[PDB]
Amino acid sequence: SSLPVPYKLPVSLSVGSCVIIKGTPIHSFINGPQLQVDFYTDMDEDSDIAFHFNVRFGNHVVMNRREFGIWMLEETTDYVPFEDGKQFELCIYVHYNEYEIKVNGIRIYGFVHRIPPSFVKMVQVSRDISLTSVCVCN
Amino acid sequence: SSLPVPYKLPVSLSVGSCVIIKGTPIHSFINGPQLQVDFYTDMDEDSDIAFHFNVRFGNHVVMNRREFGIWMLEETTDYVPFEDGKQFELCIYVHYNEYEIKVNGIRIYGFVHRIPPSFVKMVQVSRDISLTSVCVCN
Ligand SMILES: OC[C@H]1O[C@@H](O[C@H]2[C@H](O)[C@@H](O)[C@H](O)O[C@@H]2CO)[C@H](O)[C@@H](O)[C@H]1O
Ligand SMILES: OC[C@H]1O[C@@H](O[C@H]2[C@H](O)[C@@H](O)[C@H](O)O[C@@H]2CO)[C@H](O)[C@@H](O)[C@H]1O
Repeated sequence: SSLPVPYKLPVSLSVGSCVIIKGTPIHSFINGPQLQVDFYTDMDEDSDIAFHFNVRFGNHVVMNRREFGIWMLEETTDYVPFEDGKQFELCIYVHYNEYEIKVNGIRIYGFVHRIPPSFVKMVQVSRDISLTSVCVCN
Repeated sequence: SSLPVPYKLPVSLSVGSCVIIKGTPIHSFINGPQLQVDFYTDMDEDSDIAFHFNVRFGNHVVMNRREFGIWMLEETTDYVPFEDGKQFELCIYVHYNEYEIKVNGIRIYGFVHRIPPSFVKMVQVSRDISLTSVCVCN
């Protein structure tokens, strides 16, 4: 891996920001690897989470937020167009109303803001991947 | 312009970070356009500057830092491989000892750190350009 995992990146996000994560699962899909991305409101990992994204590769995605320390109503999709063994590109685009999530150029979900994305101060990329690059673009 | 100018971007920089700025001068070179990039230590524009970069297109580049509110010893180079009228790509790579400055893929300078780049909290892109994108990569 080019970057350490878990990777904690201090960020400032605004409408129009894009978070681009490139990496490779470290296990084949029959071994149940996961990839997790958390949009934290502080560097402290017990702070609130505006957007939590966990992919069980070959299975499904779970998304949520944590508000006042409490996990809210979980959202899911079974659309996980990742390829076994290959590098992926995960793009999270900050729109005025939602985070748009794209996997290898394919839009899979739009997670609507329940707090403004300007409250996000750290992005954590974790679990069973090797990281090639993380970019934040405007 | 896709982004407002002056563009003030809150950033966190570490060794291995790359700041990629894409834009176009808004005047032809005979009209003396400039492009300026400041690596500020705070959002306040009177805070100290770890790295100041000002290109007089078709002319030369001036670089400096501002410490305790005082401009230090100015550095210059006449290597300014920008093209009149065209989009440029300006890459600033944070190495352990220096910022490496590339213009359209060409390394033109290495400005050595006099404070650690982790002290940079805002990047300001200013003067006579239209901005297409600013990316911070690791
Ligand atoms: O919702 C994401 C969030 O939930 C926790 O796991 C849930 C689990 O998804 C649910 O099926 C079960 O009923 O309650 C669990 C709460 O412990 C995770 O622990 C957390 O990491 C998040 O992934
Ligand atoms: O060194 C960059 C810094 O200097 C100021 O301009 C200098 C100028 O470059 C120098 O030739 C003259 O002798 O002193 C000036 C100080 O006022 C700029 O004002 C500042 O914006 C920076 O560009």
